[PDB]
Amino acid sequence: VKKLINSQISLLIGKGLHEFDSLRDPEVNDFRTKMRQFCEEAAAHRQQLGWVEWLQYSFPLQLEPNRALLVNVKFEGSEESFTFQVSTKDMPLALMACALRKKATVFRQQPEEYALQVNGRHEYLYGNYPLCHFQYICSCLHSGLTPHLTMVHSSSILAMRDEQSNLWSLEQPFSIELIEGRKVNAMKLVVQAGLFHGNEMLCKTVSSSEVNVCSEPVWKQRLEFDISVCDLPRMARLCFALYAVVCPIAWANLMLFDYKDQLKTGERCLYMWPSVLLNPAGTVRGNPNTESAAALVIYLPEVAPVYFPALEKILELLREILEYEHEKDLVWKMRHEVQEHFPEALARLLLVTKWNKHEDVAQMLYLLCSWPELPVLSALELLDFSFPDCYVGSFAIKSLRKLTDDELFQYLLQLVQVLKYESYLDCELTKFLLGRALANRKIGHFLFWHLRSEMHVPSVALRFGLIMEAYCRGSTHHMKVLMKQGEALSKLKALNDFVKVSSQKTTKPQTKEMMHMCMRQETYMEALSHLQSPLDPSTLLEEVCVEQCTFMDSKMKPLWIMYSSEEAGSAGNVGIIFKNGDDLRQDMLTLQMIQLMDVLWKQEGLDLRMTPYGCLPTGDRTGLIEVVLHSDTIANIQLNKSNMAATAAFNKDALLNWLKSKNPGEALDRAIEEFTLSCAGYCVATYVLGIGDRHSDNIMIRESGQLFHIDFGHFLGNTYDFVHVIQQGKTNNSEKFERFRGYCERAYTILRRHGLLFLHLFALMRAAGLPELSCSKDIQYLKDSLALGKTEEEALKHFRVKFNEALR
Ligand SMILES: N#Cc1c(N)nc(N)nc1N[C@H](c1nc2c(F)ccc(Cl)c2c(=O)n1-c1cccnc1)C1CC1
Repeated sequence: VKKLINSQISLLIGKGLHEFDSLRDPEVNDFRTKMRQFCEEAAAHRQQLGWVEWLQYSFPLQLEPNRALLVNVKFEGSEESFTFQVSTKDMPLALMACALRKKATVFRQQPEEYALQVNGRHEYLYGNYPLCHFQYICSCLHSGLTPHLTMVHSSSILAMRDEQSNLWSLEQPFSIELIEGRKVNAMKLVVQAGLFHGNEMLCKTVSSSEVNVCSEPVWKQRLEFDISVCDLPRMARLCFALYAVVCPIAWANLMLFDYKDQLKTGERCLYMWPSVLLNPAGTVRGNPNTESAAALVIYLPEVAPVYFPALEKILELLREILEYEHEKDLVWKMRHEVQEHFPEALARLLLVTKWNKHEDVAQMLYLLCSWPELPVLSALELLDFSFPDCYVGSFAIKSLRKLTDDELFQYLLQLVQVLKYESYLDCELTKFLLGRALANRKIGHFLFWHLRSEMHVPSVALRFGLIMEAYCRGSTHHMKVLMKQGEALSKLKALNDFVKVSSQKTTKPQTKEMMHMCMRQETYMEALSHLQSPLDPSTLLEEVCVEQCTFMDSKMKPLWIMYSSEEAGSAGNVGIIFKNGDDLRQDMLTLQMIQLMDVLWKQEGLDLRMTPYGCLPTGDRTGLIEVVLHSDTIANIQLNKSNMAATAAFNKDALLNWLKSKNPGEALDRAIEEFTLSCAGYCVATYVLGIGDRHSDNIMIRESGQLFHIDFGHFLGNTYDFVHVIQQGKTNNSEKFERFRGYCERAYTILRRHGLLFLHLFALMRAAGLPELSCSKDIQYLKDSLALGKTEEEALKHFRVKFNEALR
């Protein structure tokens, strides 16, 4: 009956749905019911979409941020093809018109009823864009390859759609009773408790009295906080810290209001988390491992049945140079003038608001409702934990509904990490991400994997697991599509684990050939084959080419899997790298910013030929990396293999000879250009992000000439082989070196004008717990490298010195 789906979901998300049931939590069950109908209604909307509107859902256009061109078009039934000549100028419609003209004038006698599919890929060319704005065409024009498209009728598209369906009174001081506990340590135990409105204290913390090490201690000590109960904001969370003293032990937080605005009472057991001193950013749900978690019971006094006031009761109630408390007063001040004439300074007004005073809040929340929507940029800042308030969040999400699916896609990683700053399961952000994920399958694809990859993490396991379940209710088909991806990753791990065992007992060629025998098994063939790339859902992974597969002799023995597509031709020759043992989250992040840099640069006419390859964690220290084909490490090139076309008299020539071998005579001129531009781009990206530990074996170069970085283990601060290529070999070519210096400088200014975009995004990534990005000013390096507390003309003066430092 309907049980297969629930089992499929359980397997997919990696946790039984019976486990959600076993909680007997009304919040959990109200989420699973509210979001289910939400996701089900979204699925109903989908099946009504026009066949073009449905293409947008399943196959979102992948675009770029006079010139003739060779196309190859074939139809569905017959494998017969036609080769036209169109311009990069032309729309897809004019091409489809040509497709019909040649078809009719050979079969013997309407473009609007068709869509061009990219052969052997989950991509479609449509809309009123010139062909060169499509990234498949732009790719073909960069490799000299010929686009191979396919005329698909609207009738068979509709067949796909159908195939893929289914009280201000309480003035007393706030108090709690610290009863007993159960711990482990050598001394004296003590309980520090603090009230927080996010990253700020509502009042000063209070500690318990010292109670000794052995036990199972007890206090029964009533803790009174310097704040009244009618002044606790809606997002008041009480944060307990426990440590030994003559040594940290455990911490735990919780909201002083339940998920229905009711004031918390009376007794609650707090299963604490290990520590490292208070941690308000931490989760407000207990350590799931009750079997071994240090516990802390407390008592919240009754005070009557008190809810938090509804919104309709909150109804009640020079500067400029600032853009100190006397200053803070001079930005609390004319509250109304900010809204009236400085709407985009809301964030600075929201943190001068006295959140420990219900009136200063109600007056702030009054302005917020009449507040005009802000740009996407300002909204990304309001999402941070330093704006924890209930209504500030909704205002931020309200100002992100104008996000384009390509904008949302660029930021989706950060929006997902913010989910950890939440206090309740049902939020505006979750409802927003699910809504967008269900309207764009590409968003939904990466929403799923970003959540699935962290299901091994106890603190987010419940939330992320529930979000995915909800999403699955909204797409029965993608779940099955994602199941196939999971099943492939499952065998990739088993294969990798075997390769780890085998290479310890024997050598590479024996393990490689026995690796191949493992892959040749039916269960492995019918699992690694015919799936959408988790790295890129539009990229299809059809036939696994076992003979071409292998592994690296690193310590983690990462796998090298190649594919081929009996349709896509050369576009179907693609590979993926399976890695198990390392954390690939920071690598994905760096590649997300380099991609952004590439977009920002491209959105001003600067194409530095960057290679932002795919990187996706899929599980615990498990992820995938897109193979950049036709490339090689500088190490292997400068190694200077004997009697090979890079045979050089000097080490300085090993690279330029390698290019000359791959780029004959006149084709070289463009290879030097690809190199110079890609070099400049990654020099800047390296500098801005502070990517360290660079050397000949983590820098790679494409046969096109494009150089690109790999292996991003450390960032944010934690040679005349390029100059020789850039200068064409000539010892003195200032004109060709100054143009490189030119590329770098302009590439740096463009990022500075968008420095706040990178800033806010990294501030949201603090929620990831990346070792290299966790301190509340690890982001300092980024502000320095970008010189953001400063203007352009002289930032390109400071940028100069370091360029001259790196030059010598
Ligand atoms: N990251 C990355 C990345 C990437 N996206 N695309 C390519 N093409 N290579 C990349 N990394 C290279 C690389 N990585 C591998 C891997 F990870 C797993 C399995 C294998 Cl069997 C290899 C492999 O053979 N190489 C390699 C070495 C020497 C020459 N050419 C390739 C650099 C590390 C040696």
